[PDB]
Amino acid sequence: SRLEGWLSLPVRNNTKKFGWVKKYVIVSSKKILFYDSEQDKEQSNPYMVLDIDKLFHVRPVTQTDVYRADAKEIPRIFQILYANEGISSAKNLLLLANSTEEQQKWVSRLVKKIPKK
Repeated sequence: SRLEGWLSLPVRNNTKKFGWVKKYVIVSSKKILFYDSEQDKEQSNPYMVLDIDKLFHVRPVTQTDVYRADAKEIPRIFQILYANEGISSAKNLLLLANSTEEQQKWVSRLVKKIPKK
């Protein structure tokens, strides 16, 4: 197996605000997969997929990343930058970890898998 589990992503529960939602994220060898449930995974229905090699840099977030969030959640949330169109446009992905340790593993593992570390 490899880096996999449930990470929280900013979801619009109201309309403009963005809370969290545990989605099944699984970083495959030199690849990143995103799912919403096991039923979708077994059916080969990847909600999202990113290229590890495309990643520019993976590092933890800070209080500046979110305001409504919690100072305790900040250290449990990491950000992953990846090229979407070119370079400067490269977007990022915010993922919250139920435990700080998870953020250290997810980031360290997913980043370690990156070729341009």
